[PDB]
Formats: sequence, structure tokens, C-alpha cells
Amino acid sequence: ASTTGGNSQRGSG
Amino acid sequence: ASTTGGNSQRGSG
Amino acid sequence: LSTVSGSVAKVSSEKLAEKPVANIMDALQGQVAGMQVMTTSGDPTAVASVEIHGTGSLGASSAPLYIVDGMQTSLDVVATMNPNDFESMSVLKDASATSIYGARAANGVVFIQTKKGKMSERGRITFNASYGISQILNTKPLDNMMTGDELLDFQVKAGFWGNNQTVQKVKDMILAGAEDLYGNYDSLKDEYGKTLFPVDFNHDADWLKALFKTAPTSQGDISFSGGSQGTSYYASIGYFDQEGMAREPANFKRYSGRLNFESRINEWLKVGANLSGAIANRRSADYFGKYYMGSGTFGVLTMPRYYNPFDVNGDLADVYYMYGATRPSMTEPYFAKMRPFSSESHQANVNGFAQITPIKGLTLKAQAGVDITNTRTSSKRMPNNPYDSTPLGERRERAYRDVSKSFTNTAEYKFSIDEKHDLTALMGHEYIEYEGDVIGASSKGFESDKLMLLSQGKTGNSLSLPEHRVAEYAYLSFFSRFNYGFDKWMYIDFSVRNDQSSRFGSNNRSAWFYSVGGMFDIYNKFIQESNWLSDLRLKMSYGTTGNSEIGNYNHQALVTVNNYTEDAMGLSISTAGNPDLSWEKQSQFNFGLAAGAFNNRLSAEVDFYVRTTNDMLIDVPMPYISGFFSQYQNVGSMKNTGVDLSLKGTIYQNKDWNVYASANFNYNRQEITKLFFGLNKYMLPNTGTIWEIGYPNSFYMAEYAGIDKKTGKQLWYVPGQVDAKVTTSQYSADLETRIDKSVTPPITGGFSLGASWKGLSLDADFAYIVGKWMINNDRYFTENGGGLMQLNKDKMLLNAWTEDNKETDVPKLGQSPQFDTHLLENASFLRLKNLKLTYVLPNSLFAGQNVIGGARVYLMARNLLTVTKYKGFDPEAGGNVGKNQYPNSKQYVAGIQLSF
Amino acid sequence: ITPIKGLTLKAQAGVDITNTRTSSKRMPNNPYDSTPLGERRERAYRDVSKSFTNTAEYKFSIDEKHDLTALMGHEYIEYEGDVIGASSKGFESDKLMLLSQGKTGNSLSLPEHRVAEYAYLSFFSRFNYGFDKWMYIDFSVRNDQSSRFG
Amino acid sequence: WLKALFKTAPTSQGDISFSGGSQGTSYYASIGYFDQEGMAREPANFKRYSGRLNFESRINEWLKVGANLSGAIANRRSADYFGKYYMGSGTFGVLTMPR
Amino acid sequence: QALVTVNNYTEDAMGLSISTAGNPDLSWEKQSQFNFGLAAGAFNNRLSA
Amino acid sequence: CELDRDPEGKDFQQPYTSFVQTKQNRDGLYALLRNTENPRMHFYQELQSDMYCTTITDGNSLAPFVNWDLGILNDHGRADEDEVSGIAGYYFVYNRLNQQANAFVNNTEAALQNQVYKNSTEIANAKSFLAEGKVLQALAIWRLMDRFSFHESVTEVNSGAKDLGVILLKEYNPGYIGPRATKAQCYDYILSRLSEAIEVLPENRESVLYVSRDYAYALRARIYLALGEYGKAAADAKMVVDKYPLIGAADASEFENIYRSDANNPEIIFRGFASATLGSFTATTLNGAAPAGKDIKYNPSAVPFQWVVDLYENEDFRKSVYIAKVVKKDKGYLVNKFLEDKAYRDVQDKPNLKVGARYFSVAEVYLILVESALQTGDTPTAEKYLKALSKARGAEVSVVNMEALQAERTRELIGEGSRLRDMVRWSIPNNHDAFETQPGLEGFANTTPLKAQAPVGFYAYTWEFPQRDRQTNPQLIKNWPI
Repeated sequence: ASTTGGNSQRGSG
Repeated sequence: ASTTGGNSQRGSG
Repeated sequence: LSTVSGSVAKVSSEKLAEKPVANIMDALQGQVAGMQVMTTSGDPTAVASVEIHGTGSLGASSAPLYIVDGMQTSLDVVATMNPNDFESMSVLKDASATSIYGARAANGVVFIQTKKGKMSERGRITFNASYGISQILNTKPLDNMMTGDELLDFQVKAGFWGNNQTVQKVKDMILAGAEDLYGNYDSLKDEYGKTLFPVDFNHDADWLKALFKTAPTSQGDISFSGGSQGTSYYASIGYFDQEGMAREPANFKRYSGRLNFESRINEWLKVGANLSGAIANRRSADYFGKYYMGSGTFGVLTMPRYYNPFDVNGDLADVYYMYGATRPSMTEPYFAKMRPFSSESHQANVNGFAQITPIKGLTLKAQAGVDITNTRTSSKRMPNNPYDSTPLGERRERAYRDVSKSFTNTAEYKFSIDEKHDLTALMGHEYIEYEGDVIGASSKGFESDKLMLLSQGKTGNSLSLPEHRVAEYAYLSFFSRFNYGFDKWMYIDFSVRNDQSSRFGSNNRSAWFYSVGGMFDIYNKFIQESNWLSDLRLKMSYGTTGNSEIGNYNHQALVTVNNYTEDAMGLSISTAGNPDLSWEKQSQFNFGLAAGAFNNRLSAEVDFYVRTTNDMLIDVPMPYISGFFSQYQNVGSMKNTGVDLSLKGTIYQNKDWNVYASANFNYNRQEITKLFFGLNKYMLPNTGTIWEIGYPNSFYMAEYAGIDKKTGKQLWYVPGQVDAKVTTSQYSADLETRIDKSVTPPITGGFSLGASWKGLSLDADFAYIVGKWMINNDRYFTENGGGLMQLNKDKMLLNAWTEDNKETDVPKLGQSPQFDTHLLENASFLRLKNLKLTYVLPNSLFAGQNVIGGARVYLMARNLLTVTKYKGFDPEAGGNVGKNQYPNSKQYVAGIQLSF
Repeated sequence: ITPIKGLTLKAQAGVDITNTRTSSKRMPNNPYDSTPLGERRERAYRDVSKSFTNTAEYKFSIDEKHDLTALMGHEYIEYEGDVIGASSKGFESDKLMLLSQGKTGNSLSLPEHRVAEYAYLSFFSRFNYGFDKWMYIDFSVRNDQSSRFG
Repeated sequence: WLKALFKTAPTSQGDISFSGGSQGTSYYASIGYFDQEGMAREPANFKRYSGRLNFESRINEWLKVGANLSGAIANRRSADYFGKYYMGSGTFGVLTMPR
Repeated sequence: QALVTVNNYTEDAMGLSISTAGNPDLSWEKQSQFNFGLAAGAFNNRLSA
Repeated sequence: CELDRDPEGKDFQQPYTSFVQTKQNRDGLYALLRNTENPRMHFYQELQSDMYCTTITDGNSLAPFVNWDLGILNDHGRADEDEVSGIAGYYFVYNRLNQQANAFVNNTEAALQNQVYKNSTEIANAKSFLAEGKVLQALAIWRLMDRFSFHESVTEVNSGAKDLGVILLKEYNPGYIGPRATKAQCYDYILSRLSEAIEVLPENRESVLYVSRDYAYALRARIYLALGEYGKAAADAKMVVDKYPLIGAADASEFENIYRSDANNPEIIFRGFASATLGSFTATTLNGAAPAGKDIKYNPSAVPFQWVVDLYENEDFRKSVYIAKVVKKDKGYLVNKFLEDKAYRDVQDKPNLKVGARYFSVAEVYLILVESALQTGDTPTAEKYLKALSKARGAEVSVVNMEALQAERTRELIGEGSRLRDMVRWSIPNNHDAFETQPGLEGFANTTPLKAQAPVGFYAYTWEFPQRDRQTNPQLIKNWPI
């Protein structure tokens, strides 16, 4: 699968 | 065109 | 590098300098005894052909092994380097000199050494800068070709247009009335008759200036040298830019850098390194050597003079017209801008060494180097031009990579043991290794100049397949080589090798070779002193070498892909097979004598040789019923017997006023021994040549007699039939017989002058090749009344046999000519290659000025005088057959040097 | 180059070349894959940035307690980049995976292509000042242009 | 699952270098190699083969020049299922995969 | 720049879509620093900060 | 320090290990065939006949065949790795086909003996493959025999040649040099092979992209007619003539859109695969076609004589498709049978003049049966079929009578290389110098005389062996006296 349960997205790098 | 009238073919180079 | 048994030549820096040409090897023409070099194309992208002594083999290659500063390079790399970096060139032409090498030393080797600055204690800094132009040597071919209406009446009378028609009917509108073509193109619809006439039976046009131009060449150099305690450096930077004389675009330009360095670390270790590199754009014009209606030297002669490619201002138009054409045919400049090209090669060369001397005699020395060359190349078909098939564009991008790396580390223990018992024992190993690579992608359907990225292409039936090629080999060789001394007069040296190569199978790759030779110093023993004779040495050697330059995979039984459908792959049979393929093995016997007189200021050498190629590699032509074309096989044998002689003098006439002279000569005779399938002769089809076990390698045609003054037909001598000499009129295949000329010219060498005064200098180098014949294939067209009658022809067809005219020797109009002897020409020549005229500025002009202390002025010229035997542009550019050729060039240079 | 005592003319240049080259395959025939047909991707990058920076510095004193230096030159950086890629699919054997031995229909792809370039042209100047051996004053000034802006 | 997805990976390097000088001329020179292998079982690594020749010289009392040349041959391969959530890969895998 | 790229619909002619917004007035980001500093060394210039 | 280097791309030859391997080598053979039994290769024996004359555009590319320049036609062609063309090339590609096929046929036979296959279904499919290889073996020898062995009706020849065939090699054996075998030997080989395959190929064609039993009978019928076995020719033709409908057309335009479509035209019995990206090709030799935007413009190197135009009734569909009035925009005819198949265009708007390799269409099996029936006295089934073919084409024929069979076979097979062989069985000399050129094209297509006459039984109706096999093998009896 590919469990994107939350995955809050990086905003700084 | 492309006049291949004779065109003897090089054998040495 | 050289041994005392062997034959060797050395060229100085002075001959490898300027020469406005990327091909360095052009400067060695007629300059080494037995080194026959010829450049078969006047293209700046061109590299010359070299055979040392004989032609070595019939299948495998014969060019010498090129070595720069210890690692094997290639004439292609050598052209990215700067010649003002070259110190000397050594040609190792016998088999004792080439006894540490191992790849194709059978053809000799050629050794380039780069400058390393003299140590001194200050510093030198030199600056070079020259400019010039390329023109074209021969104009004679177009001095006798029919003019505008000269060949119309030729065409009308032979009814090529119509059965019964008048000269005006044939033009009045048949082709002067293909203005209907121009009026369908919006560009030229209302410029036909205004600014632009593309047919005109009055002022006939100049097709030579329409297809060839005077093209500028420019180069310059800055270089620093110097040194100190035990450490030296050379360093240079420079640029080169030569533009081809063909209007069909061709050019070569490099930006060169070099840093050479070596240092004694202590009394036990000492290291060095010389690094080079460049950035080069080579673009090669390649409709040459092929027959196309209005392009090349073939075009400048055949194109009718009533077709006009110029506007009313004497400037080249975008397009000209034939008759019956669909699409107007575009001129070579406008073609060039609708069809762009660029390559960029990023060349790098690193070389290092380390010497270690533990105990007196032995000198351990490890050496390594690497050669990287990534090139990258783009090409477009420009969208929307009105004179194209479609108005959709396309783009092709390629990506090459070449990475050959070598190691060569020896261990030499010299040491004496008497006072009259000198000796040296050398022995190490080598390992060369190569990897290559190509990548290409293509895309089509582009609708705008600004949107031509490779990923913005059409998607269906417009997609292509990528390109891909992969190549790799290797060499592993071990050697040994001893020298012997006894007193100061007698020398003996003997060497032995072992070569493996990846080009041969697993059970056939190794092969041992050995050299033995010796020298006798007849002057230091039997004549200890003299009044006229300076030095006198007799030497002789014999050895076995080895030749390997073929292809990397020419021995396996292989299958490739042949796809039928789009839903599974298929396999076809691709190559024949040969598990037993192995080395071609040669052997040399050299016997030589050298001497010098007056005060070692009058020298000369003479050598005699026998070179035998056994177990030869032929690309054996197979009978077509077999299904393949060729296969390499160890088959046959061959002999080259000859002698060369050089001599230099010094006729100096004053005390400050010097006069120099030197000359060169070689004659090689070739002879074939065994052939393939048990044959005694084999004609090469459609070439005019034959390999008969008889003698050399010679031309194979039908002896041409003349015409029958009675019938106007053509005659031919019949082979083997005499009169108590027979002539026939019906050409048969079996009318062809070995003519006793020879393809590879048999006499090579040149000679140079030299002079002086107080500063002023003039130098002249000549070179010749005699015994060279060629088939002027262009005359197959310009000299016949049987066909290709659209084209302009020689004025001589205005005398063809009729009934009212019968006292000539040009046959009746209706017949086509054959490849016989009316086409074998004597392509022998002598060229005045360079003609310098320097003037080193007076030493007394740099008095107060501690900034300078040196100057010079040039006024050179290359290939400015040529002795035409051949009837067709340049007799060098060819060999076997002389097609639509790219003539060699003439240059006018002018340099300037500043030294401080 | 030092003509006369104080000034030190200095020209500098350099070049940075980096050709990279990269290959990647999906191996044909494994049992744990979607299809048993292979594929191969080949990329070809090029980066070539070259810079010049040549100054001219004239230092000189004029007292014993009045030191001074005046420096000033220019720079020019410049860059060109490049990428090329090709892909092929449908391969049926390890030994036959050349890029030109691919399937021909709905199996064809489109190439890859990217192009990038910039430049910088800047002139500068920068002086230093002395008074006795305790007080130092220095003042400098620039002018930058870049291709990244209109 | 940790040993199933991460390993102990070797790293190796070495260098040889020469320096020295004389009257008014100096040189530095080195050759060396580097080979580090990533600890992730998902393959990652970096390795270079390095060369360098540095040089500068006083030609006279009016001119003086220099040059330093470097270069390498490097294989970089980067593991890049990291920073993304996939069922059995990465540190996220070593924790979430059922035992 | 105010730019257009290719967006292809069919296989028998190309198409154009709008790709980037625009900004003719884009220019340098400009920074400024004020530094005030003090350095010292003691015992025998063998204790610095 | 290991140092053997093998090439990427290629693999070693080995005996067949597995069904799948067999099937792949089998496609490579059918893949090789597409670049062999190919329209470009037969344009030579087409031009040499008595139908064309050369225009002012030729650059001596066609004139040697059109005008019988024997000094050129002796050696003619190339077959190196740069080019493959002309008589030399024709000689080469077919021998390659026989050799590569011999390798398929034998290796599959070997695979069966060693019992390498797995179940009965593989073994059956294997056997049918083996039969297909035998048809292609046969095609290669006969296509070589048609041009390189004399008809049984020739006057002067080289001493020894008048009853000989070709070098007959029945196994993969590229390292063989031998002498030519007899006519009786090759013709029994061609014919046995065809029959050994007909007992095995299934009755109904399985794909139009692979040798089928329907192809086999049509090929044997074609060969018998060349031999003159008019009786056996008709009896094989009958086996297939009725399985392929003729094209159903209401006017010229409707005809063109079906004849030019490899995928629709229901007359095609065997053809080689084609897409726009694999297996298409231009064949612009006879028409001089070149795209101009979304139009098509012409400049041919040969146009037919006036009398070829005059075989065609003005309402005949073929007088605008097989030939087309497009020379000088609209003043003369050229042979446009190979114009295009639009399914291979890159972009629908734009011509690319690409076509496919067709191997046998049904119009020939009709004209075989009519002519065989006329000889064996079967007038019932000889106008049944002659009128049917002539009418479905737009102009039904007045009388059925062999003089009309001759004109109608010529009308249907133009551009397909059958006129030279036909005018030898019909005892027709050349007479090129006597015919009249198209009056609309004056200044363009003009009269050029012969360079050697071609009365009946002249040796040069047969081609001369290529000087590679003469030079490499002096045990070979050549054909021409000169």
C-alpha cells in the first residue's frame, strides 16, 4: 500500500 | 535527384 | 624509447609549428624515410592516412601506433592538443625499436614528446598570433566545359528534349516557362522576373563561386616555462579556429590547455605529471564522395550553365531551379540555416609517473593515465520552411563517452661489470582498457522555433526509438628487453614479449614475439680517427611483431533482435562465427648503415628491409549463398621488400649566413603469397582492383583501344590475343585483366631547403608521391554521350563520330562508357607544402626595455604550388577511385611572435 | 602583473565542467512483478559554469602615519546546463536490453529534456584607510546585474 | 524488522600527496579515493577518485602566475523511499510492520 | 516572464496553455547589517575571545 | 585479471531449448521476409520489360534496366553493409532467407527429436512452424530460379548452362562452396517442400501475417504456371480462388480507399506486419512521389508508353489508382500502384507515402485459373472467372479468348514485376524502339533507343550471376556468353 494516514507536509526544507 | 550513373565504389579507404 | 640496433627518425619542434591545420600528421608528408602519409579530403575535420614502410595487411589495419608521452592516444585526440606543446616526434620504423609496445606495433610506432621547460633560473614567456585564409588550388577542370547555349544545342541535337524540336522551343517556354513553379510560392511569386531569374540562356552563371568560398583561419597561443632546483614546469593556453573552404559548412575549433610538471622529491624518489585538455567544436561536410545533382566539385562541373543561383545583385539566392522539379532546391547557405548542427567535446588527459631508485642500478618506475572524452551533439530540422516536405520540425540529441585508461610500470637494472662489459636488463608490464558509449533521442512534429524541446513532441506515429551503442576492449602484455656491450664498438640486444587481447577468443588470445639485433661502430673500432669521415655505423636486426587492430567482437557466433510484431520480440542470425581467430603475425629484417662527413655536418643513412605478414587477418568476402557478407579469418600471407634513404647537408656560405638542405626517398614493392579459399586471384567487385597471388595489389580493367574510324563504335584490346594485338567491339566481362600499375603508391619521400641571412629566413619543404594511379569517376559523367544528358559535359563531345565528321577519336553519341583505361589517370604529384619567410627582430632593438627581449614576423603559405598530372582537382584526395572530391586547400598565413 | 611599485594588476579565470551519465533498468522476467517485460532509462547531464574576476589594487603610503589602499576590479560568472533522457520497454532477455531493441508501438515513450542558463556581471571597488597604527577606516561600493531579473 | 531493513555498512578511504618547492615556484599534488556505504539496507552510497595539482611561480620581478587543477570520478546513489510513508520500508517500517 | 508552454490534445496538431503568472518588476532582495564587535587576548595571547 | 569482453545486444547461437525460443526465431524469420519478398526488390524485373521509357529526370538509376545497358546489368548492384540493391542485392537477400530458414527448419526438427517440448499442444504448434519454414525455403529457391536460370526456350548461352538451376543448399551451411545443381533438382525441391507443408498447415488460414495453407496452394499455382504445367496450376488455384472476395466498389474513389488499405482489402492472403513505426516503407521508384504540405506532387524517372495507357478503359477503376493521370500535373500517366496506405501516416493531414509488404492477393489466383483453363480447354470456368475479375474492376471484358487474358493480366499486375516473365512465355520480343511515347509529355518523356536488342530467346532475359560468387568460386558455370 502507501499509508498516507496523516502525512503532514514539510514546509521548511 | 541523385545521379548514380556509374559510381564505382571505393575499395581501399 | 629507441634502441641502438634499430632504425629511428626524429622530427624537431620546428616542423610541428603553425601549419594552419588541425591534422598534425600533414606536416610529416615526405618527411620520414618510409612514412607515406596522405590526406584524402580538404575538410578541417579530416585526419591523414599513414602506412610505415609497406601496407601491412589486407584485412586488419595498417596505421602506426600513436603514442603521446607514454600513453596510446589517437589522431582525433592529438588534434585537440596544441602543437606548440610538441617537443619532438620519433618514428620507430624497424622491429627492434618497437619491442616494448604491444597492440599494432607491426606498423611501427610514432612517439610524440611534449615540452618540459628547461630548468635555468629565470622564466620564459612566449606569445603567438597568426591569421590567414583557405582558398582552392585547382581551377583547370572547368576551363573546358560547354557554356549556356553550348550544351543546349548539344542536348537538342541528340534529341534528349523531344524527337524533333528547335533550340528555342526547348527553352522558349519548356523551362523558361517554369516560372509557373515560382508563382506558387508566396515568397518568390512576385520576385521572379523582378530580382531573381533562376533560368537564363544568356549570361550563364558561375557554379564554382556558388558552391565554394574563401574561408578564414585564426590561431594564437600563450605559454610559460621555467624551473628551479630539481623541479620543472611547462604550461600553455591557446585557441584554434579553421573554417572550411566548402560553402557546404565544415569547420574545426579548439581551446587548449596544458600543464606539465616533474620534480625530484629526494635521492630515492622522483615524480611527474603532465595534464592536458580542450573544448572543441568539429562540424564535417559530408555530401562529399557521393553523387548529388547540384553539390560538391561534381556539382561545379555538371550543373548546366543556364541554371542561375544568384539574385540580380550578384548575391546567392535562397533557392534555384532545375526542370520538372516539384519543390525548388535550396542553396547550401539557406539549406544550412534551415538545418543546424553543433557538437562540443570535453577532452581531458591526465598522466603521472613515479620513479623509485632503491640501490644504484635499478630504477623502478610506475606510470598510469586516463583519457576521458564526453561529446554532446544537437541537430534540428527547422519548422515552417516553404521549401520543405512538411512544415513540422524535428530535433536529435546524441551523447558519447570514451574512457580508456592505461598502466605501464617497468623495472630496469642497468650496471657494468668490467670497463668493457656494459649491460642493461629492462622488464615490466602494461594494461590498457577501454569503455565506450552512445545515447540518442529524436522527436518530431514541432510547430514553432521557441517550442522545440525534446519532450514537446507529437505522440503517436510520431514517436521514434532511441539509439544505443556499447563497445569495450582490453590488452594485457608483459615484456622484457636486454642490451649488451663489449668494449665501445659492438652492441647486442635481445627482447621478448607476451600479448593478450580481448579481441580474440578465450583459447587464442596470447602470442609471444621477440626481437634480436646489433650494431657495430666501425669508426670507434676499426678507423679510430680520420680527416673526412666523422662517424660510420652498421646495424642489423630481426624480429616478430603482432597486429590486432580489427573489431572488438569479430569472433563470436551471435544472434540479435529482429522484431516482427509489436507484441513479442524475435531473433535473427547476425554473425557467422570463428573460434580460432587470433593474432596476425609479422616479421622484419632490417640491415642499415649510417655515416657523417666534413665535421658531422653532412649525414646520411640507408636501410634495407623485408616485412612478412603471416597468419594474416582478412575480412574474407564470402559467397552470397552463405547469407553473410564477411568474416575475419587467419588466412593468407604477404611481403613488402624495400629500401629507404635520408641525407641532410649544410652548404653554409658565410659565418652568419647559413644554407641548409635535406632529402628523403623510399621504394616499397608489395607481393601477395597465399589467399583465402584456395584461390590465386580475387577481383574486388565494382572496384577495379585485384588480389592476385602474382605480384603487388594492382588495378583490374579492360585495356581501351579507341574508336573504329569506320563505324564510330568503341574498341578494346582482347586479353591474350596477338596479331602475326586484337581488337573487339562487344564488351565482355572476360575482357578485364590485371593491369600492371598498383594502388598503394610505391615511391614516397620529399626534400627540403633552407637559407638565412642576418635574421631573415626562407624555408621550403617539398614532398612527392610517384607511381600513384586513380580512377577519375567524375569523368564517367562529364565525358560521355550515352547518358546523364541533363548534366553539362566536356567540350569534346562536340566532335563525336558521325558520317559528315569522321576524323576524330570521340565515339558516336549513342553509347555509354565503361570503367576501363580512359579513366586510369596518373595521380602523381609533387607539392610545395610550406614556404616560410621569417625575420627575427634585431637583438639590439631591446636596449633599455627590460620587459621584452624577443620578436619575429611570419609570412607563410601551404600547398601553394602543385604539379598536376591528374585531370581533376586534387590528385591526393582519393586513391582507388576519385569521386565527388573535397579538394585540399591552399593557405596564406601571417604570424607575429613576442618573446619575453 | 606589478608594473610600478604600488599597483598589482591581477587577472583570474576558471572553468567548471561536470558531465554525469546514468543508467537504470527494470529487470525482465521476475515472478514477483506486474509484467515480465523489462525496461531501461538512460540520462545525460552537462553543467558548465565559467567565471572571470580581474582586479587592480594600488596600495601606497604617504606619510609614515597615513596608510591607504584602493582596490577595484570586476567579475563575470556565466552558466549553462542540460539534460537528455531516453526510455524503452518490452525487453524479453538480460542479454538483449539495448535501448534500440525495444517494442515499437504503444510501447514508445517521449524523450526527456531540460535547459537552464544564467549570468552575473558585477563591478566593485573597496578602499582602506590608515591613520597612525590604531585607527582604520574602510569603505566599499558595488554594482550587481543578474540575468534572473528583467 | 530493524535488522530486516538496516545494516552495518563499511567505509574506506586513503590518500597520497606530495608537496615541495624551490626558488620561486611551489607545487601541491595529491591523489586519493573515498568509498562510504549507507547503513540503510535500501541501497545508498558515495565514492570518488580524487586528483589535484596546485602550482604557482614567480616568472620575473614584474610577472607571476599560478594555476590549481582538480578533478574526480564519482558514483553517487541515493536511497529515496525515505521521507514518504510506505507499508514496509524505512524507519516507519521498522516500527509499524507487525511482528 | 509571462509564459506559454505546450499542452497537446491530439496527435495531429500542438496546443498551448498558460504556464506562469508574470512579474516585470521583479528585482533584487536587499539586506543590511550593523555589526559592533570587541576582541581581546590575555596571559600572553594564549587566552582569546 | 579476466579480459574476455562480449557485446551488449547480441546473444550466442544455441540449439532450441524451449517452445518460447522456437517461436521467437520464427518471428525473426517472418521479420527477415518483410525486407526480402518486398516490392522494392521486384522493381528491377518490372522496368526491364517492354512497358516503360525513361524521362529527363532519371540520373541513370533506371535506364540500365529500361534500355538494356548490358555493360551495366552484368555486374549490377551492391550488397555490402552500406547498401543492398539491384541484382546483387536480389541475389543476396533470398540466399540469406534460404539460409536463415534452413537454420529454423533444422533446429526445430532437432528440438522435436530431443523431445524438448513439454506437452502435445507445444509439439503440434512446433510441427506447423516447421511446415511454415518449408514454404519459405521453397519461396527463396524459386525467387532465385526465376531470375537466374534460363527458360527452356533460349537460343545462345554459355556452354554448359542451358539446363542448370542455382547453388542448392538445403542446410544451414554458410561455409560451402559447390557448383550449381540441375533444374530438375531444384524444381523437385521447391515442389516437394510445398507439398510437405500442405499436408500439415491447417485448412483455414489462422493469421494474414503468417504462412497459411491458402498461401501455399496459391504459390504452387503461381510456380506451375511459370513451368507451363497449366493443368496442375489450375487445380491448385481452384483450392483457394473462391475463399477471397474481390473488392466491392461503386466508383473509382471507393476502389482506391479499399485497395490501398492493408487492413481492410479482403483480397490479401498473406502480408507482412506493418505499423507507422515498424514495417512501413516508401516505394517511390515508379511514381516519383513527394509530399508538399498536405498535397502530393510527382516527378517520375519512368512513365509508361502510350500503349500501356491504352489497355485501360476510361471507366476502369485502375486508370486512376494502378496508374494515375498526375504527370506534369495532369498531362500524362505514371504507375501509382504503390502510392500509400494512409494508416501509416505520422500525422493524418500529411502524406508520407509509406506502404506495406504484400505477398499474394487474390486477383492473381483469378488470372492464373483463366490462363490455365484456356490451355487445358475449360471455357466454362474461364469466363466465369475472367468476366468476374474484369467487371468487379469497373470494365468487364468483351470476349474471353487468351488475347484478352494477356491484356487483362497485364492491366492488373502492372508495377508488380510480372511483365518480363510473362513476355517470355508469350514469345514477345522487346520492340521498345518501335512504340510511341505519351504525346502529352513532350520535352519530358522522350524517346531513348536501346543499347542491345531483345528478340526472343535472348540470353539477357535471364540475369547474370553476381561477380562475388563468380570470383569466389570458379567451379560455378556462369550464364551469359559474354
